[PDB]
Amino acid sequence: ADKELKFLVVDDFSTMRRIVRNLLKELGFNNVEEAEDGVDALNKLQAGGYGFVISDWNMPNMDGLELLKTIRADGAMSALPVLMVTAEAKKENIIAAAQAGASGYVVKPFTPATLEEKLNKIFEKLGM
Amino acid sequence: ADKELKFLVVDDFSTMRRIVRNLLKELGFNNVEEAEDGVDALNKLQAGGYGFVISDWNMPNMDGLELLKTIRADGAMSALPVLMVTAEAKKENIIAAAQAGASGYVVKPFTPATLEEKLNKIFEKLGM
Ligand code: BEF
Ligand code: BEF
Ligand code: BEF
Ligand code: BEF
Ligand SMILES: [Mn+2]
Ligand SMILES: [Mn+2]
Ligand SMILES: [Mn+2]
Ligand SMILES: [Mn+2]
Ligand SMILES: [Mn+2]
Ligand SMILES: [Mn+2]
Repeated sequence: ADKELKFLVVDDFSTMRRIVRNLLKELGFNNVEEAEDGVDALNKLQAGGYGFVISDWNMPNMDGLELLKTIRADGAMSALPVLMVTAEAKKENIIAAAQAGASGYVVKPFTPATLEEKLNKIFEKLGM
Repeated sequence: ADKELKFLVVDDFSTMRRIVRNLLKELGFNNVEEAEDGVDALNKLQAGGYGFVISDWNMPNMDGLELLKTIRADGAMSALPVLMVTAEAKKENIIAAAQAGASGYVVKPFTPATLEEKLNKIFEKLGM
């Protein structure tokens, strides 16, 4: 994918955002911003420019499933890639996320290799 | 749901197809056919008339994940309900099926109540 692709990294814990930002850097993507919840994330997205969202699920103010659904229903950003990265691993919840339009799903804790594979699967599926 | 709804039950072992067939009858669905692999299944699905697929994962010729992907990518049956019923219980398998478009996912062994619950969950989601 284009290395200038602008990522939004969403999680309510700095440590988790830090992990994903560093990994993205390793993969050659330095155009990365952070958000600490779904509202913060929507505020940044509507400022424009973003080409990929990586999001946690359990967060205050607006959780990640709501964020995903909000993105998917919004005609301005309905096709924005959204990769869920979350400790949530219950079968019904994994299905709920896919059905809400998740581009991919990663369970914490995850390895660098897993994140890289998940991103590339999405890049390819979407021809990026 | 409509008791005439036609089901296709896909598994490479007769015993499991037999379990599902009998459960569906108990629930009032007698319009039920069987297939022994993904290819057998697609042959029947393309004969037309099916309203619901219940499918195993591990099968020769074409496995259930390939079967699901094929169904979902096909213009003529892309929204066909597909309930996975499989011994594959790893989260990475569940994710792969969910992301591929599974309507639901039940892990073997399963009780009659679980199958009924998950079928009804799919009926409600699709307004059937
Ligand atoms: F972490 Be961001 F700046 F809200
Ligand atoms: F808080 Be997340 F869902 F891991
Ligand atoms: F088992 Be089926 F009839 F192919
Ligand atoms: F063989 Be199946 F996936 F249970
Ligand atoms: Mn913190
Ligand atoms: Mn969280
Ligand atoms: Mn479930
Ligand atoms: Mn047999
Ligand atoms: Mn038909
Ligand atoms: Mn099998």
